[PDB]
Amino acid sequence: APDTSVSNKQNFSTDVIYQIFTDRFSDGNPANNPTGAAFDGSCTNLRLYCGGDWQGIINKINDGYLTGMGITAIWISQPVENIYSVINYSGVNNTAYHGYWARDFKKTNPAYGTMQDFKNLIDTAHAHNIKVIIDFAPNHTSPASSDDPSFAENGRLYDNGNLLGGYTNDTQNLFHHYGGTDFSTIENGIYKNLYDLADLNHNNSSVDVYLKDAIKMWLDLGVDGIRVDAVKNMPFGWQKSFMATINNYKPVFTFGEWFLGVNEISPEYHQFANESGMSLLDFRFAQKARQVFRDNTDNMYGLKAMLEGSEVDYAQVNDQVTFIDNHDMERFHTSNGDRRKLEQALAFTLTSRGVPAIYYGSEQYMSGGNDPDNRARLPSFSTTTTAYQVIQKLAPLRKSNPAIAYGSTHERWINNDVIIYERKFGNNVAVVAINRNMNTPASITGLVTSLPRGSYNDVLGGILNGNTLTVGAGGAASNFTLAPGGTAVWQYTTDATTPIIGNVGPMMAKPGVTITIDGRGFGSGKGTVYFGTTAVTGADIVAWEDTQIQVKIPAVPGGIYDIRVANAAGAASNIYDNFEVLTGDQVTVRFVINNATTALGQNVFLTGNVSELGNWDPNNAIGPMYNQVVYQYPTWYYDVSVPAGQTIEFKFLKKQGSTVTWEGGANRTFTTPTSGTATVNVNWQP
Amino acid sequence: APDTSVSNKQNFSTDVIYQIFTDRFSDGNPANNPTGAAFDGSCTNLRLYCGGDWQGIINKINDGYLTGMGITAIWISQPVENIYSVINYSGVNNTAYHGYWARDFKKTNPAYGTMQDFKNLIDTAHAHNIKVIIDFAPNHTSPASSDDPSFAENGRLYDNGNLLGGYTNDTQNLFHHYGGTDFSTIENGIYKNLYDLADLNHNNSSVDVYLKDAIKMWLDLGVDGIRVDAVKNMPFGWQKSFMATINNYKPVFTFGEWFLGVNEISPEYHQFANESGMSLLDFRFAQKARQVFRDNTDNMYGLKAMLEGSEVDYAQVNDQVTFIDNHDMERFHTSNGDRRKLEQALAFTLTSRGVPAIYYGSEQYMSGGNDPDNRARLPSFSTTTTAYQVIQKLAPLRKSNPAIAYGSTHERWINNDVIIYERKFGNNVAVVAINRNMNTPASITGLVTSLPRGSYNDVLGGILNGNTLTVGAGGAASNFTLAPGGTAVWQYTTDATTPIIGNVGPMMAKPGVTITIDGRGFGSGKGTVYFGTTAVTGADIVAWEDTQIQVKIPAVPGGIYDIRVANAAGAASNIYDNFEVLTGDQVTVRFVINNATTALGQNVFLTGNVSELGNWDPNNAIGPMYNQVVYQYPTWYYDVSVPAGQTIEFKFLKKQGSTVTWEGGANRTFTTPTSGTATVNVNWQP
Ligand SMILES: [Ca+2]
Ligand SMILES: [Ca+2]
Ligand SMILES: [Ca+2]
Ligand SMILES: [Ca+2]
Repeated sequence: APDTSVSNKQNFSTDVIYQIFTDRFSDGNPANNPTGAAFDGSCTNLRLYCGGDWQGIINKINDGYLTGMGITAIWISQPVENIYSVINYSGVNNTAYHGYWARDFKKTNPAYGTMQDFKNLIDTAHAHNIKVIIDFAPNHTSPASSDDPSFAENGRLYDNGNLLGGYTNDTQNLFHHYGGTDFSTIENGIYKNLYDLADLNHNNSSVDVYLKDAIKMWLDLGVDGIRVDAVKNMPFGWQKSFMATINNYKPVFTFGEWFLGVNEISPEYHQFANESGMSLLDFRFAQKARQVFRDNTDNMYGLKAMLEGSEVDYAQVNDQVTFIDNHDMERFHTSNGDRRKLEQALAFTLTSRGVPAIYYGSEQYMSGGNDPDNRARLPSFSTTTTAYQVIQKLAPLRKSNPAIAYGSTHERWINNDVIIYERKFGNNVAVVAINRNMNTPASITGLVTSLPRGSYNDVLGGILNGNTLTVGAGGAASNFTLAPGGTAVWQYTTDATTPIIGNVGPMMAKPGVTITIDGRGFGSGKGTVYFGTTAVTGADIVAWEDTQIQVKIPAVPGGIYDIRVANAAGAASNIYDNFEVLTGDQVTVRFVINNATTALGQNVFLTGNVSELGNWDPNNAIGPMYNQVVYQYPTWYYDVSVPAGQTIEFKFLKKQGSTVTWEGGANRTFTTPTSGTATVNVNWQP
Repeated sequence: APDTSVSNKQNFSTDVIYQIFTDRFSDGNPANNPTGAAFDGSCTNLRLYCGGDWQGIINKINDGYLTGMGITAIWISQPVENIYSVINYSGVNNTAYHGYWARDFKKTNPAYGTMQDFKNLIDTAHAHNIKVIIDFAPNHTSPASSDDPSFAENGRLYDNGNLLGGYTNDTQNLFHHYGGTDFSTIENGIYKNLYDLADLNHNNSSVDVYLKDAIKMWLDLGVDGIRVDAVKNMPFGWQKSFMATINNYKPVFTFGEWFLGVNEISPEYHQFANESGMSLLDFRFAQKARQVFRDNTDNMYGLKAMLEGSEVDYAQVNDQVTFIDNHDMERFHTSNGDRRKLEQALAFTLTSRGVPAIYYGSEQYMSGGNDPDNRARLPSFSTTTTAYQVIQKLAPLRKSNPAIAYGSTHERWINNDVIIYERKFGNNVAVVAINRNMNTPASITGLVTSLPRGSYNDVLGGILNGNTLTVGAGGAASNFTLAPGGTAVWQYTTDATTPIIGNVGPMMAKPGVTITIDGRGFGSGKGTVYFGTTAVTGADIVAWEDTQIQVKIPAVPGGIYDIRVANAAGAASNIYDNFEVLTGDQVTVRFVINNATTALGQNVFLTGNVSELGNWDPNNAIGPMYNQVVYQYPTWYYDVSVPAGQTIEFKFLKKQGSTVTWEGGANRTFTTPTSGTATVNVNWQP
């Protein structure tokens, strides 16, 4: 199938995502509305249910509101049954309208609809070439107090109607009982509770296989993507085994949320995007875009430095989901803010690298502060606002122009208030110019681009005061004045002759799984795919066409590989690196070591004989291990995804800067479980 | 040995070349000075001999003039015996002071010195870590008139004293007798005479073998590079077999001259640098730098465009020889012009990509218009000019900082008078900021860089009004003012842990010859070099160390290959592409096809069964063939380098853009000569 079909569940850079808070979009079925104190039909108390549901989304796909905008993916609230309690916090009544307070991960929330309504949503979205991403929040169930079992539903967890357990009298230890986080430490934020939400214990084997069984059910119902909540607050080792479960089963595009504040650049965040198996909501993009286009706290050089810097820091930049606001932020549009700011920031996001997500109601210029004020019911389904029109004009270009979908980003002209950049993939190019100064025109002189000679019409049709670009010989453009607030988009597409890989999905799986490689210039005839120097041809290539090949991962040793495609004539593509071949299916084992005394700046690490443990290399060793909440120093512990059903060999080590201290003695050995979890508890061998 | 060694004859990116017109530099021995009408000791007549010689260059290496400047390579006039005539040209006497009127390519020009003075120069140069490049002008011999055998020495050619022939009564056709070129076409400028110079006929086997034996004896005398003259005026097919002779014998850095005018970009120019086996004097760079830094006919956005554009148009941009003037241009410094322009431009060339060449006397602010005026005698050997100090401070950076010698180039801040660019290679960085406005300061706000946080002295020590850089978090620099005419250079070096390939020389050779791969992070233990998927290891790696590996080309099919290095631990480098492995030793064959009538822009091409002929791919066929000068349409002809001593199968084809019309019949066959040339004259087969 082409890279652009709705059947491509693995990669979304040709898509534009519309993020829907289901309750606040459209009430298509009033009979499923909550009653009593849980409901507010006027939606003036934004913490109660307003009545929006899956029938309401179906109605707006059908009548052309969503498809007229060029949206090709919908991202909806978590679909799982939530608690029914109306919780009064400080006088304010609160409900699970948002879908984050789960009680049964195997049933739907009846206010949004029945399992048949969910199937109908999948089927009419797909019939309209719209992909469906669901939230999934496996960190916790719902508000609970172990001291007061009468509060809310005591965080109880059910399994398709069957009670597994509650927070008070938790003898199975389905939950963590360490108190609440003060967010001081990543370890602290993982094993202690977020606010009052009952924290699931992923080291309990029943919780581990339940969550993994529940996600396969939703994959079986046909979802196309997963947004997982609170990625910074679950064990990274357990999340990599959860990603291995979905990738070795039915790989779909998965991304997480790790919040980043205004000038925060976090190494851990980048590491997570690069090694977890999932990508991330690009907060670095969103915060710098708001500084330059909304708040005016940085200028175009900051924007340039973020575009340039993030193409290198994210190993797979085309998998990051970009945005300019979402339910975790004040809406971009303010009351005293010029609407042209929002229209330019949406044109910047729609033509930039990654996977663009538009928060519902942006095209109707909704404003509002933080939660819950950024979640009002959307006020109009007007199809004639300028903002609706810029998305309608730009969002189809991600399917039609591979430079917008996959291309590199190159700044061609800049000053404090103007950036014009070029996106390029093979022979396909898009050029966009934006003047964020609403008062001053900009004189553009000396612009050169990769466009062939011609008179390019602005894809936005002058609605954001863009103009035609006249390109002469050698990509040189005739000089022009960019209007105050001006934004124009110019483009050119042709066939690629060379194989060029634009995106690969999934990026981590065991031998035998089918991977999807997307690009241009692969040719009609089946060629060769290289994982390192291993060539796979013939029957292992399950599908081959010009924009997409689907191929089975060969039986190579675990580790990370470069991928390269050679068309049938022997011409090879660019390298797409950092693919991780797993040793096999994964399980997460807690490693605990006692009496591992350390100096200031010295920490304990784990390494062993399988790629998942870094293949005996101290620079790739697992850790630093934790030592405050579940166990305390000199006991250190860590949850690690490791191959299932195998005897691994391993050793602990201490690292202080360049100095490695291996424990003495024979290598340790352990036979991992085939499913569930396990704990190894050992003592430092001098 | 390390990449920066004087023994690295293959790659010169770490070097600074000083271009010397031997006769206009230093007369170290007056006894070899020409007498009478041929000589002018005051050097006021710039067309006569002034006395400069090889002994004088030895004196300036020994008294510390050249070595104090930091120069590491010297490029001198053609060393070959020239004609002795004083030629008149409208009452203006002219001599061969410039070395361009060769008589015998196996002897020295005695005004420059003896074979023993030449060996002494090589040895004094190498003792003081200076490489020696010679001009080589194989296109012609000297001024000749076939009508008047008494003019000049009638272009006579000798072979080590034995007369081979002259231009009048050239019974063995040593020369072209087609009349003179009007430069209308590439073909016209190749086979007709340039001005009045007797044009050598490289299709003659005696001329062909003579020139290739002549170059090999200069390589045997120890020369480290070759600049070949009039590269646009000799057959590409003959020049490629010449390059293969050098590269399959004793590969040294060789580059040619193909003149480009202001704003002239020639695709045949780029094709030649990318496919001939030699690189080129970077006229594209030189012309744009003069427009920005001297003449003010473009600004910093044009410089940016040249810099970004040429990085993709030259397949190996690190092999191009950059400069701001030379013997074919008016001198950069203008009489009573601002010296700061010349010092700025020198600093720009010295820190940009490629191999920088400084024309002698630039550091003494020599001014002069076109030939002979751009070659007066150097007026001073002063070591304290600001221009001498700029070269002295910046030339060593190409040896010490690999970001200067091999790095990528990236604009970080720009407006029409200021550019600040970064060079980057691994974690080594250099950033240089140039304000070309001599009267206005510039406030640099928003400079983001890859420098580690810290303060950085200007390496020029403030001589061109530079300043200290304070880099804070994330490479963001504190606001500062760039003075009028301010140029500052700031750098950071650290050792590289992963292998990075910065340059490969030679780029075209048969199996079995040793190539030199230069870069950083290779490690001290042998690893692997891949030519495609063919891993070369062990005894085939002649030498390995962290900055340089020497390895023998494996016995792979002729074609072009990607090179990659994997160090002893398996971390692989970047790909260095476009390496050509030849099928074997090369001979030039002239292919002639008669009765090949074509349509509106339909042309005749050649392809066949060896890589040198495109391996039967019509998109890679040799041509369009020629049909004006040596043979006339519908007879077409071309001179093609092909593997020597083997049977080739070939066929002609016509291409109407995308339509290929092939000859009918069976494939043609020819067994190529082992040396010398051959001619295949055939008729079109339907
Ligand atoms: Ca409803
Ligand atoms: Ca948690
Ligand atoms: Ca002399
Ligand atoms: Ca010629």
